[PDB]
Amino acid sequence: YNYLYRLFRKSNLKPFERDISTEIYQAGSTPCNGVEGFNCYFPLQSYGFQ
Amino acid sequence: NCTFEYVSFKNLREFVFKNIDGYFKIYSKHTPINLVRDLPQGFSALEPLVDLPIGINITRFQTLL
Ligand SMILES: *[C@@H]1O[C@H](CO)[C@@H](O)[C@H](O)[C@H]1NC(C)=O
Repeated sequence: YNYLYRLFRKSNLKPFERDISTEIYQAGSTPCNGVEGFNCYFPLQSYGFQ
Repeated sequence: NCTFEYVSFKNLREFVFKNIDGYFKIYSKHTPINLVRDLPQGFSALEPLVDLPIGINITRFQTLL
């Protein structure tokens, strides 16, 4: 679980752009305001390699 | 963090800074001047100094003095 990728972002990267920001992403009407829920998600996720 | 490091009126001193594809690029020039009321008309082209692989977004800046 040490390896991660970004599953959510505001907009696509420019060439060689790098981004460490961890803030909760909003995908719809729900005001997420720092917590997960329906259309509210933590942006970094793991492959869980087995 | 702390991911990169490098070490290298009488005058008008002139600089240019620009960022392209996550590279960051600098140019400059230095000259004597006759008068200080406004920028003096004429030519003295600026020349490159450094080109840094920063991989960072820049939208604001400030002078340190
Ligand atoms: C840099 O990040 C800011 C804040 O997210 C954003 O407004 C800006 O559009 C980004 N820079 C460029 C060149 O798009």
